[PDB]
Amino acid sequence: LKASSLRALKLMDLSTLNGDYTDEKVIALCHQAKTPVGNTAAISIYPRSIPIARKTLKEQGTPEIRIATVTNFPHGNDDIEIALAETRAAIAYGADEVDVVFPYRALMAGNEQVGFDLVKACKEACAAANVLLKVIIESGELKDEALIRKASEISIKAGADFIKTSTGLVAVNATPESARIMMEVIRDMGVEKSVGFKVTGGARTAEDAQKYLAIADELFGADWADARHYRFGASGLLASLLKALGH
Repeated sequence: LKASSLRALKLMDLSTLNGDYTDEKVIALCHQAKTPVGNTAAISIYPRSIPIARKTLKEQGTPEIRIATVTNFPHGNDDIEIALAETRAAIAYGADEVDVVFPYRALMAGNEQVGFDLVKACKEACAAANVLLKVIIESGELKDEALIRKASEISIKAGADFIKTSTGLVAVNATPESARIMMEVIRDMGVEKSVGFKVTGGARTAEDAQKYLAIADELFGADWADARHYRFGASGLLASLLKALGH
């Protein structure tokens, strides 16, 4: 459990504990991402915090901690022009990665096309700027397995570089079942090289983190879940991992 905890830590998109948004808490988050045993994969912050976070990470000598942010968030509304404007602003602020919320309510009402179009539009903006696009399908609101598969397939076909379970701001975030469903879609469509998976929530403990990673190890190589293909979107999980590692 020390190997999986160190592994999970190096795959963490770290965010602040109680959704704090101040400059100091963002600065502190940057310090928190440089752990005693290694750096998290990224930090997750709102777009306006990107310039100060980028300054902070460089000054601590950790340019490899990626800066991830969110757009169309957390609502997942179905207005493409708004999602696209927010994504272009996230890019312009300096994001390394943009997590866009899929219009899951529209999909639930039978409008698959707007989710395809919105993801495609944001992917094209991100790809031209060498920015990775994660797509939050909000599996905890879709609830139905076939809807989770559907949102995953649409996002992948539209160009998602990652599919991400959840915003973290609804009642149900990631579960082991939705994680398996989403990773099964990646396998069944044959896109394991181009599409990663991100669990947001769900994992509270080091033991949780181990179990989530084992699903990826079962479906793909034990080598598949590197930073390009696997992330934990978490906050309190970092403390549990560090304690498992003796810190």
